[PDB]
Amino acid sequence: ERSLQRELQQRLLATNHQLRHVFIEPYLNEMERQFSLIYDQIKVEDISGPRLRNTDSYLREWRLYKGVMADLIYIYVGTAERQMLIYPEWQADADFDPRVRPWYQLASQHVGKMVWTEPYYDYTNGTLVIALARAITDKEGKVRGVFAVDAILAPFSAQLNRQWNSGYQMIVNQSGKVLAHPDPSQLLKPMTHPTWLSRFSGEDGIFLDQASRQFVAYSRLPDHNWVLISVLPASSI
Amino acid sequence: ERSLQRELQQRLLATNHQLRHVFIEPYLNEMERQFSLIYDQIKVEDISGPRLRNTDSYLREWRLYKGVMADLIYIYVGTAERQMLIYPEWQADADFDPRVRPWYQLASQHVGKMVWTEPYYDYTNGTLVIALARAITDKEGKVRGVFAVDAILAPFSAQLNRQWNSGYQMIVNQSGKVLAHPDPSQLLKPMTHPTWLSRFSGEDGIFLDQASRQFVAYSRLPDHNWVLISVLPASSI
Ligand code: PRO
Ligand code: PRO
Repeated sequence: ERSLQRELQQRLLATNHQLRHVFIEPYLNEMERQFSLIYDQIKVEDISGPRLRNTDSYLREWRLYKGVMADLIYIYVGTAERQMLIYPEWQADADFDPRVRPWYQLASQHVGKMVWTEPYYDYTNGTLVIALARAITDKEGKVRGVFAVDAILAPFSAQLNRQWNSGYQMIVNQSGKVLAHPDPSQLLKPMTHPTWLSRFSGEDGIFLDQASRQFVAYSRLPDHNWVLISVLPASSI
Repeated sequence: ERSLQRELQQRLLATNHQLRHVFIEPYLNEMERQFSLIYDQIKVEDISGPRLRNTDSYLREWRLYKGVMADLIYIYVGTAERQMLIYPEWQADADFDPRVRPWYQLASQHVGKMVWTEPYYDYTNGTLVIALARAITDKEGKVRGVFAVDAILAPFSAQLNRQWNSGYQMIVNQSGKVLAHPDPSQLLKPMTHPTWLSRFSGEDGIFLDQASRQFVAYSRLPDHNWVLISVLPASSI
């Protein structure tokens, strides 16, 4: 009868918790651990000076890291000396100032930790991206530079949604922008049902969107201000 | 001249360290963290008794986990009451005793920690596999059961070797059996050049196999008794 929608919501919610707990959180945690391992290989002295030293070394490293972190688009460091080192090849103007860019700014105002930006447009070719960034420092809080990676979580998104026919799984940020989704063309754009943000009450839950006839389970991520959404259209086997 | 082989070995060694440090160790660490998250969801009471309770729940969980841990073949628990719960579907004899199997035995003699077996043959269909296992306990060291996963690291192996044309990357265990390799048919079998085990001096190094004209870099893994081998045939661009 209608108890079908009972077991169905509790299952959709259980799958959302399990996916969050054993896939999403371990995936992000490793990516951020790998980020910190790359970051710790960076010596301030190589980048607090007018010219960059030992760059051939970091670009050799970064090419290798990108080769196994499939969500990454660029790995780079901008410096307070307006230097910019980047793999792969990226060109910018001479009016380009790294220090004014959102990854540089967010990282500077949270020294000692990494931080994820809102989606923003690449300075040169305009592409939507998201950055994870951390400030490089030297002494009494002198920010000599900022290390960051541009990412588009399409590989992550595909693995999240691999086993999911019928439903789909998405992740949204604090403002409803799509961090992960089965369709690459929706990434980093606003979510399709913005009213859902006001239904994400508490750390998790389930509800039914009578407007789009979709069951919606949601779980909040602990260390990031994001929400995992499991969606099951009332079109169901 | 011959200084080509100089920069070449130091580069092959540098790539081996970087791959070990930023890919292999974070990959294994997440897999073992995900293992422990699955393991901690297991309540002794469900499995220290003649019959298993709430099995529909664990098989619902395990199907989901397998769906995102691509190296896994089976997820299971055997009990000291000779019960066996397993996803996906696995049949055995009535002469099957989990307690005598290598994952059960290794896990029982290292309670409180996880452990990787040597490669061994599936009881029923004979297939070569490797297991990660941990004992489930209750009080003064009563081993009520053992939780374990069968794995074949082909997905891991493909990601390790994705970016590598020219050379290849492999991982061997304490006894030279192949844990990871570009060719799936070599997995879990003895390495092709067993003499290399005696050249893996110390925590890392490089040497040249004059017999197979291959440069060989090696790095030992910290928390596992294994070796990462980067091989570059003297056939080179
Ligand atoms: O647009 C930016 O600010 C960053 C810099 C490197 C690539 N994208
Ligand atoms: O052969 C064994 O012992 C294990 C048990 C489950 C599947 N393979």
